[PDB]
Amino acid sequence: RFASVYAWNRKRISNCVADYSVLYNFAPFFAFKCYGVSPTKLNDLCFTN
Amino acid sequence: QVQLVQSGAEVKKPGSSVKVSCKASGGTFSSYAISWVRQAPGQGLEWMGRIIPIFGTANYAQKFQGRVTITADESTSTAYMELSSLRSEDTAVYYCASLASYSSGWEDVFDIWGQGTMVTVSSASTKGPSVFPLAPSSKSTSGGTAALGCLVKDYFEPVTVSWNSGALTSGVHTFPAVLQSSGLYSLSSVVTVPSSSLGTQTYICNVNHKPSNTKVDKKVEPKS
Amino acid sequence: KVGGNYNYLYRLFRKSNLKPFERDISTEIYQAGNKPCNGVAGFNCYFPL
Amino acid sequence: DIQMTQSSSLSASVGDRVTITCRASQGISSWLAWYQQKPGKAPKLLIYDASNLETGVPSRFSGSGSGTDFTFTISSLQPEDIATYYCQQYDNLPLTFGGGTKVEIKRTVAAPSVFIFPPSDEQLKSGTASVVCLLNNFPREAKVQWKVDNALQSGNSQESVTEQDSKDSTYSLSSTLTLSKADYEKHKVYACEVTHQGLSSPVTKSFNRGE
Repeated sequence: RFASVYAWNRKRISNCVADYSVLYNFAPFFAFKCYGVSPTKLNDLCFTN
Repeated sequence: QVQLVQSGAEVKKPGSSVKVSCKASGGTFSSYAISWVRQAPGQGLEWMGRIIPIFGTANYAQKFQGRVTITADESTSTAYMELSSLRSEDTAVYYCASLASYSSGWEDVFDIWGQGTMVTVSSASTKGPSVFPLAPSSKSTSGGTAALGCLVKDYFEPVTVSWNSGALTSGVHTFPAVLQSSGLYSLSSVVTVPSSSLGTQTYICNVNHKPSNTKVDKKVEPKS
Repeated sequence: KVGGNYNYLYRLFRKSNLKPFERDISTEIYQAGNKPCNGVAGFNCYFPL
Repeated sequence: DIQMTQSSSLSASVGDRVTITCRASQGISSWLAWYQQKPGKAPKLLIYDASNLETGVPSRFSGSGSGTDFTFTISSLQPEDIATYYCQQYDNLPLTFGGGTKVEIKRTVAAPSVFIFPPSDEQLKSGTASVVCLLNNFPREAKVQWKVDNALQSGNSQESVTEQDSKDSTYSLSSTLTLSKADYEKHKVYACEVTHQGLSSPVTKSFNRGE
């Protein structure tokens, strides 16, 4: 899904672990960039939701 | 150490798209930044755009956006330039230079420059020149000197006009590139030689046009 | 400069914390570890500057 | 938008001091450079900071000024200074360059070698005629006009001036008339009269139908 920029789909992901080292880093994902945080540190720093 | 090399000359029709590039030789593609600048006949340098291959940031001049597009890559390590809907006025030479403002507190100046890519726009195509000699009268002699002419018209664009198989160079007067209304160019060379030699010594004028790979040699003769 | 002034740069990530009054002139691409990196690459092998 | 104006052509002899400035409408924050360039060739950068020379250029070249003004200077001219120089602004992204000041090695004036030749039968049998007027080894300004049939005519010839000669700083103006064979045979005399910044009078040279 989410084939359009309008009526875009969103999710509230909370009460759960986020292993960005394996998730969001698989092979099909070609590009990956960040603002205000480097990915290698985002692997460690966490938040509320 | 860094050095740049550009593509060869190009010639195409108005309203079409022209493609040109420059190799990012020397150093590395990551430690290099390219910028394209135009220089039109009878005008100074003029900016076209800038591109940083590693950062991917690009911009254009306020009068060439859309008309001009810039791209680059690392697999070939070169900045790609494409000019669309080119006018007849777009006949000019384009330069690709190093953008120093990319790293380490340098500023937006060009320390390394390429050779240059000549892009010409006309209705004609690449064809050989038409050549013919002069024919001065004997009474044209003046002060021990006489003129000898060799003209080229309807050519399409370097034409080397040499005298005595190129063995004569003193007093060579040459035309700059002048285009006719038919979309063709012309060039003529005229030399000053001793007047007593006219008629007694043999002189010949030669022409060469590398694009079409042709030569023309003609003998000049007075008449009365 | 409007959309310019690229000559000013900073390092986002490093192999280790820089020591006091240290200075790394080199701009070698950080290694990711999970994959070989000799040229440009993705997650962790991005241009450090 | 920001722009500049170099102030356009100069002539100097080896040893003297020359100065050039490129004005602007708004104060450039000392972000100005100057290049050396032969007309229609890849430039060479000389000054990139207002008071710092690049590696490779001798101290003979220099520059001064700050803010909304600048002055490029050569402490002494040499024969290698036969080229044009471009003032460049890089205060903002929309890069612009100057028109380019050109300084020519100065060897004093000389009288021109004036000449003429009518067209050949090769040109005549094709339905057209041409007459080349000549000025050789002379500053640059000059003019050519024609008086076929003793009456004044103008606007029918192509005037082309050659770049400066490095041997004597002289120039060469080679011009050519081009008309039809009908226009050739209509008039009883075809004449070129040459005017030049230095010449005693309009130099008259003509021919007739047969010759």
